[PDB]
Amino acid sequence: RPIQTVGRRKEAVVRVRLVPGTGKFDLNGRSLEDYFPNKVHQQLIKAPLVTVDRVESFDIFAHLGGGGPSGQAGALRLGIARALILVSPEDRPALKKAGFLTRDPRATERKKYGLKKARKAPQYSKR
Amino acid sequence: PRSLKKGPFVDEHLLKKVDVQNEKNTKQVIKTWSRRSTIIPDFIGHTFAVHDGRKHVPVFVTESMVGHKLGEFAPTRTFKGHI
Amino acid sequence: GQKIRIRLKAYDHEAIDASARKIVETVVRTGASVVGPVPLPTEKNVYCVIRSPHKYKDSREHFEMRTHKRLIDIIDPTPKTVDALMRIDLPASVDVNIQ
Amino acid sequence: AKKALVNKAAGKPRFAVRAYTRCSKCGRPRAVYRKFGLCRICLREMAHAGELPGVQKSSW
Amino acid sequence: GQKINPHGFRLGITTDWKSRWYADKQYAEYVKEDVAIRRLLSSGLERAGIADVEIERTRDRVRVDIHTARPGIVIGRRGTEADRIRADLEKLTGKQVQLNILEVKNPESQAQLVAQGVAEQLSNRVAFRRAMRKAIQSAMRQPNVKGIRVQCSGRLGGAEMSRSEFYREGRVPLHTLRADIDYGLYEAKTTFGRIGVKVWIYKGDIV
Amino acid sequence: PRKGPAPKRPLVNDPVYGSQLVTQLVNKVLLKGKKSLAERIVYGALEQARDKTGTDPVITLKRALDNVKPALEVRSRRVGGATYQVPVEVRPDRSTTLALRWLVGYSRQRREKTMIERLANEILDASNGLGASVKRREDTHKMAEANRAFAHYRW
Amino acid sequence: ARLVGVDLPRDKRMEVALTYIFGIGRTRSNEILAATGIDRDLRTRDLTEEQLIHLRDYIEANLKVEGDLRREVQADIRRKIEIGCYQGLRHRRGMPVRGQRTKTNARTRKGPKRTI
RNA sequence: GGGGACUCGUGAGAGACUGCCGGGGUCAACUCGGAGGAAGGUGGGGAUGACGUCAAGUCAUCAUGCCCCUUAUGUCCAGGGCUUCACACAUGCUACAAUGGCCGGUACAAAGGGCUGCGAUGCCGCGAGGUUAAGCGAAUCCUUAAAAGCCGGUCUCAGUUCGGAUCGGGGUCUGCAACUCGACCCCGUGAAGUCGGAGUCGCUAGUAAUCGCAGAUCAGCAACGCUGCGGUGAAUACGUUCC
Ligand SMILES: [Mg+2]
Ligand SMILES: [Mg+2]
Ligand SMILES: [Mg+2]
Ligand SMILES: [Mg+2]
Ligand SMILES: [Mg+2]
Ligand SMILES: [Mg+2]
Ligand SMILES: [Mg+2]
Ligand SMILES: [Mg+2]
Ligand SMILES: [Mg+2]
Ligand SMILES: [Mg+2]
Ligand SMILES: [Mg+2]
Ligand SMILES: [Mg+2]
Ligand SMILES: [Mg+2]
Ligand SMILES: [Mg+2]
Ligand SMILES: [Mg+2]
Ligand SMILES: [Mg+2]
Ligand SMILES: [Mg+2]
Ligand SMILES: [Mg+2]
Ligand SMILES: [Zn+2]
Repeated sequence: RPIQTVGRRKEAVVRVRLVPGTGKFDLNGRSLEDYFPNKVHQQLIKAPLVTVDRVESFDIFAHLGGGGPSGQAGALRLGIARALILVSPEDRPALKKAGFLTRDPRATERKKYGLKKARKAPQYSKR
Repeated sequence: PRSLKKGPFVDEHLLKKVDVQNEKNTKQVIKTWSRRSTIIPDFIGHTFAVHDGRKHVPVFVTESMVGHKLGEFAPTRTFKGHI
Repeated sequence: GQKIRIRLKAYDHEAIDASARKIVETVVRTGASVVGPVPLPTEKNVYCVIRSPHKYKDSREHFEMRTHKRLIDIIDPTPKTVDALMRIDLPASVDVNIQ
Repeated sequence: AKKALVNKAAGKPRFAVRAYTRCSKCGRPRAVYRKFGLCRICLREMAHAGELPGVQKSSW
Repeated sequence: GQKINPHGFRLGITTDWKSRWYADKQYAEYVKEDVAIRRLLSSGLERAGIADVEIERTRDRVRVDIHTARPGIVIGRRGTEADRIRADLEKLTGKQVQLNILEVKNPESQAQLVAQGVAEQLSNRVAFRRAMRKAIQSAMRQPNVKGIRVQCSGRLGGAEMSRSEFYREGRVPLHTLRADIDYGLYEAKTTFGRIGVKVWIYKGDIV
Repeated sequence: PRKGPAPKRPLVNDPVYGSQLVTQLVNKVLLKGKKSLAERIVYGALEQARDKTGTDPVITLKRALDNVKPALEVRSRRVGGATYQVPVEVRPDRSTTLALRWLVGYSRQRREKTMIERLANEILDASNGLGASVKRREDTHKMAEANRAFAHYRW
Repeated sequence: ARLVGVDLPRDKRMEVALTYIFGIGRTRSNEILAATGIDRDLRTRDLTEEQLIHLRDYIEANLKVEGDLRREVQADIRRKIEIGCYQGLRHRRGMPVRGQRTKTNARTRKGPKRTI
């Protein structure tokens, strides 16, 4: 039984599948630079891999659903970081201080009546 | 009538008033209230009296009113100037 | 197999399942087989009305309508329970859509 | 509202797109819902009483 | 005017609905005659003191439940009034209405009756302090009430300035949601206009 | 504000140039949430900052910032019928912020065609002490040296 | 160049240069530059002399360009004024002919403010 | 076919309480930090508006005291007006461009409505649409193709390939009927405007800023308004002298 976990950031929810190997991110089939074409997203994907010191190994491929291209990228970070706990339960405090285990509970604040955004008020005009 | 499928709509109670007089060469005046009607070239020869709210403003369909409605000839708002 | 596919729509939680898991689930002792409750997504209308009867547009209140269509119940066609489920009494709060 | 117009707004009119919808309870011609048949006022008094089912106060 | 209807703030949490059916296509025509029934059980039975009217319906079998303090007044001369309006319920909905008239266990511990008996005493010109102070002490006797608040407003005593004063005993928490707050509004007819009575009873905590 | 000092947000390093100053630079070019267009300008204005110097573009930027970091800015206050500006000493983390908007803020209103080189022609000149961004750090100083008499109003 | 008395400018592509004729916009220009073979990248400073001659008879056999196209517009206004329609009692006064809001806006048919 | 593994749907429960450790504090309240933890001190938003003020607002939701009309201030109609403009204010939307316009490629949503309907698919139309008819009271099926973004070209700083106002011309749709007075489409036109005077407004984090999508009314719509949803995603907070 290989190890699979789940990560979710904004409303994007991902399902990472962990396979040992050579480091080939075949996300939804196609590769990492195919639909994550921004270098700043590509840092935060493999950002937990430089703390476990296996940036080369673990050729993973995952499922990407919901959200948008930074929520989908940010959800994949937690899914890696959860996966490197089940496959090695001895680098817990390496990734605890890195802040990659925390789900970062930040969603969109709802829009309110009278206001025109979550907190934007319309004009005041005292006469 | 704005669409070309269903043809040019003109109210029936004025079509019968113009057809009864066009056959025997008779050009009377016609009191009407149908501003929505369109000019057919069937009644080029005679005049009308279209409503606006006060009183039936007379109009004589001459040669080139056709295509336009009757109600474009009664302005229904007076406005002779702020000063 | 289990060709009877019945639908359950109510207006509240804990009146559609307690009125099915001990009422519309009672087929399993009467010579047939079930699958159990299958929960479906709650549809949720939203109405927003102005509180005042005049002039105060920036003061509203929100009402919803939670239609808990749930519990796909799939039972085995035993010929003594084809019509006996119509003999099963269900309260006013739940509708059933056997057909 | 004006009771000649509450009675006229339920019969059969000429030119059947001319027909409109009033409230059932009161008679407002404006702000009438179609899933309740009520207006925005009468819906609000009846929803707090419990007098029409499924509707309660929402807070998401 | 600032305080929301306490049966609405608690609807589904503590108190329960007072009409039971389901509909999707005919949800509108049911409400259009659900309030045509509630116009028939206000004028014609007001001497009997209706507490509340419950109306449910199970596939063209409509069941009116109705509570009152004097059950024999709704019944009549042994089945001359309980079936008088049953002949009137059915010629308005076209079905087989089973008007199951019920009773009230304490009409001095339930609003819309305490809120109505104060209004009859205002309607026959007793002093409104005396009408309020009976209901406050006629409700704090029972073992389930822990507080009561009665609030009257309008041209009281045949005055000219409309004013609004309340009385209160016990504890009546209008913000707590685990507390059942019965509530009743009734509108007294007087020779100068109207006086509205609002009565809030607190029975305790539910869980 | 009025209760206490607010917490501060951290920053993530840029992958192309490992430096805190680079992502802090891309973050202030950013209008309208279009973040990757703001990194398609700062990268294009550092990569064009080696086509005509040949040196490393981070080292060019650490010194063009050091020619626009102030250390003494001035800050209005009213006493009587005259209001007069009081010079104050600048904390270090505020200094890098004023410096960096003095780069981007004057670069919008130069005379080239595109923003790819307008930011480049200002990182270039400020590394040698030439541009309008360096003009302000002395006018920030010279306005605050010509008012050293009011230096005893630190609030 | 010079297509029909209209003075095509220089150093500008034919996708935009034919638009300066009164009667050719961005769509009719794309079908003048397809029926006569001329591509949508050809600058005007290197136009072949007979290639303009192909360009000046597809227009003068199908389209309507100015000289009489200005005469198409203002004579169609001139008819509405004299028939006595309300829309011709609207060109007499510099007011909007299509039922636009004349309370706060409508400076274009009128002119800028004068504050009397 | 098939699977109970991962999501997701929704039922019942565990969880965060200064509960444990080190400082300060009357052996108080509490406060400043650490451990463990998805989350830390009210975890982040919604619901909830005390006694009362303003003779606040509505007799036009409704209810109602008293006065008033009762061959008319009742009531049924057709047209007309609520949309008129020498001008003032107010809330918005699109803009004045290169962090852009126009073309060809190509990705990632959420929450919602649908039997008086929604219209896949195919055929026709430059286009709005027209026409056939498959599936579906819907986690089925339709609405659906998200737009910014990303990769290429092109215009090269001009009242313009910016801007889309006004006005000619020809059509489509709903409806008895689109003239006063509807929305959408196509063709030509090509207005004012080059970041706005004294003054003033909103926002402390998934926030402002920008980008679309859907709903309620509705035959169709003046839907840029309102109620909601997500996509992308900032800068700063020294401090309480001043307003
Ligand atoms: Mg508003
Ligand atoms: Mg948002
Ligand atoms: Mg205001
Ligand atoms: Mg209508
Ligand atoms: Mg509270
Ligand atoms: Mg007043
Ligand atoms: Mg008033
Ligand atoms: Mg009256
Ligand atoms: Mg009329
Ligand atoms: Mg108006
Ligand atoms: Mg310019
Ligand atoms: Mg344009
Ligand atoms: Mg494109
Ligand atoms: Mg085609
Ligand atoms: Mg590009
Ligand atoms: Mg100008
Ligand atoms: Mg705040
Ligand atoms: Mg609509
Ligand atoms: Zn109503």
